[PDB]
Formats: sequence, structure tokens, C-alpha cells
Amino acid sequence: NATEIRASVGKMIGGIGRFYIQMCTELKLSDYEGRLIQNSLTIERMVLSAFDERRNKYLEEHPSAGKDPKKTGGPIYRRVNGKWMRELILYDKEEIRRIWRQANNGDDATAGLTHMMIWHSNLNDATYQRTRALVRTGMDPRMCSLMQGSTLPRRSGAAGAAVKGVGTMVMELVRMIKRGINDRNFWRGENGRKTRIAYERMCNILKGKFQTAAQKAMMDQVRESRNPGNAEFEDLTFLARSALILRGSVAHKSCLPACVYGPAVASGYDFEREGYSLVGIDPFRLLQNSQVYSLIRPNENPAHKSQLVWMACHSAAFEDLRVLSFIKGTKVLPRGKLSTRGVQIASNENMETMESSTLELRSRYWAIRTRDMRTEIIRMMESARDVSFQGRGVFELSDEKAASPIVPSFDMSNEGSYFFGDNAEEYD
Ligand SMILES: NC(=O)c1cc(-c2ccc(CN3CCOCC3)cc2)c(C(F)(F)F)[nH]c1=O
Repeated sequence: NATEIRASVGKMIGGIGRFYIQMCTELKLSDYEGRLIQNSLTIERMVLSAFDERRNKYLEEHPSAGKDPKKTGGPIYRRVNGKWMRELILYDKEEIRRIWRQANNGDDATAGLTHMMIWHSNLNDATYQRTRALVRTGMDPRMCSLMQGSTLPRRSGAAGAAVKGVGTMVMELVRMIKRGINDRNFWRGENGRKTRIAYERMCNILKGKFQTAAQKAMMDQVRESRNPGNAEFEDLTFLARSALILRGSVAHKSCLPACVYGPAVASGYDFEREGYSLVGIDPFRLLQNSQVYSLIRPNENPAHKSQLVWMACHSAAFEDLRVLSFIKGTKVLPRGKLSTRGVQIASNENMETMESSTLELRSRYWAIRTRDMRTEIIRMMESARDVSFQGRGVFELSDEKAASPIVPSFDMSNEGSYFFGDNAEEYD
């Protein structure tokens, strides 16, 4: 059945590629402009915005975009006489939807919208810090390493649920508990009945992420509370801290930008026939046969901007840096050592100083990713407790059948956390 599962994922990637090729053709973008990641993000947000209809399911937007709910837009960058120009494009949401369905042979293809949303989340995880929002909710700033998918939309649903991390679930459940404390009727009536289902859904989602019997049992007690007060917060926090040692089951999906699938489809690659799997060589091979460009700000180091995108492409912001340095072949520095700022350009930035760089997104090897008395038990379980790769090893790109595993070497002395010494901008 894994052949039938590979065909369905391949169909979805091909439609994203076909949708991008169409959008580039409407906008009259060049090969360079089409391969600019800033343009890709604009094009990807436009389709999410057109299909969202302000539901906060695939995206969240500024009230300025709410001026005309029937139109969606964003910034487009074109290269005019060596310089870079920024223009705002406004398309009809109906026409964007029409183009998406046409690219997906009449199908709604919600699987492709989610993939771009998950790539967008992975990019924010690789770019912005969340330590101020942790302090705001009353959580430990050290919980940074468990904030997978913390930027995902308000009503992301089942698709966003799989990639959200332990600390992300704890942050939204604690934002929920704190709303009850300051509002008397938060758990009352029809609003409180809807709120109650949302609470138990979030609790069962977080419960499923725990791989021990005691952590899952502790979640049942937080979920059984009809009026969660400070007692439910102390238990959520004490469980969040335990995840920083006793690991959880968090899914990481390598979702590449549409300007990667675009050119791959444009050159005749049949994703539906050939198949596609986010696990293994498929995203690694596609990145070796790709050419992505990015706008670079003055005084920014292009190698560091390339690293931001390579980690976002690979869902690697929360992985051990000693593992990534072995796979990429180059040293993967903590965010605190990168002379770079996020790929998205701000509405007030000077375009005259803006230059561009070729992103270096290839890697040396490829690899497979595989993903009270109760408080006394989990506390004792942490005392059992070094770089860990679980797996046969790494492989070269020529070995596509994984028949020749390479055993990895890491300096356990060298940094393992991307968030150590973090000086990245705070998300907002
Ligand atoms: N799609 C993929 O197979 C893919 C996988 C991996 C990846 C991440 C981590 C590990 C090490 N351990 C972690 C625990 O689980 C067992 C494997 C191996 C491979 C990466 C990246 F992070 F290295 F960048 N990127 C990708 O694209």
C-alpha cells in the first residue's frame, strides 16, 4: 500500500508545482524572479489567503488585508536594471482559487495548501524566536526547544496538530486556562461548550505526543478538570519541563517552497507516476537539482541566509546541530552565530540597498527521520537520561536504495542546540 501512499503525495507536489508555474506566467516573472524565495512566499500566501476566507485555518492576516475580503495580495520583487523593485499585487480570491483547482485537475487539493502552511511554519521556526511569548504566558524560556509549529494558524486543525511541539500545545492550553481565570463564563453556555471541545481536543492531541504511560495518565487528569485553575497550569508546566529530557513524538515534515516544485514540474518530472515521500531521499534529491535565490540585505552573510532556508526546508530548527553538521557537510551554527535576518522583507525596507544571492541548499549526505504519584514516576524516569541518531546511518546521494550506510562522527563537545545564545528577532 506504500506505493499508493507515494502516488497521492506525488500528485499533491505536482499540483503545487503546476500552480506556481501558472502564477509565474500570470505575473510575467523571469526565471530569476520565479526562483526568488521572497516571491514564492508571496505566491504561496495568496493561495492560502484565497482559500482561507478569514477562517485562520491556513494563515492569519493584518486587518489592512481585511479592507477588501474579496481580494488577496502581497509583495512581488522584479529585477529592473540591476536593481530590485517592490510592487504590491492584488488578485481576486476567486481567480486565485480557479487557478489552484485548474493546477490540481479540478480537485480542491487541501493537502497542498497544508504543505505550504507547514513549510511556512518550518520557516518561522528556523527564523524567529518565541522566548518573549513564553515569558508572557508564564512559561520557562528554556522551553524554546519544544516550540515546533508555534507560529501555525489559530484554527490549523489536524494538519497543524501533527507538527506542533509539546511546548506549543502547553502554550495554547495555558493561554486557554488563563482566559478562564479572568473570564467567569469562559466554560459556560454554548461558547463554553465549544471551548470545552477545543480544550479536550488539545489535551488528547498533547496526550498522543507523550510516549510514556505516566505522562499520558497525567494528561487525562488535566483534561478531566471541568474548571481548570492554577492546579492545571502547575501540572502542564511540570509536564512541559519533563519533555526537555524525556522526549516526545513530534512530527517534522520537510516541505519545500513552491519555487522548488515549480521548476521540477516545469522540466517534466512526473511526481504522481514516480512517487514522492517526505521521509528519505526525495526532498534531499530534489534540493540537489534545484536553484533558489533570495534577496540579501547589506552586511548579511549569504552562507547564513542559506542555512536558515536549508533548515526550514528540512524541518531542522529543533534537531541536534551536530547531526545537521554531519548531513549538510558544513558546520550548522546556532541562530545566535548567524549574521542573517529573516527571508521575508519588511514593508518599510529600502529596496535600493537590496541585492540578491544564490541559496546553497544542497547537503553531503541524506538520512531518514523516524517520528501526585504520577509526578514522582516521571521525576524518577528523568534520572536514567550525548548526541543521538537512531538509525542505520547516513547515505550518499548516489546510493538511493540505502544499501550502503555510513556511520556518523560528531564532536559531542560542539553545540547541539540551535537556540543556545539566540539573538533572533521575536515573532509578531
Ligand atoms: N526528509 C528526511 O528524511 C529528512 C530527515 C532529516 C533527519 C533529521 C534527523 C535525523 C537524526 N535522527 C533524529 C531522530 O529520528 C531519527 C533520526 C536524521 C535525519 C533531516 C535533517 F534534519 F537532517 F535535516 N532532513 C530531511 O529532509
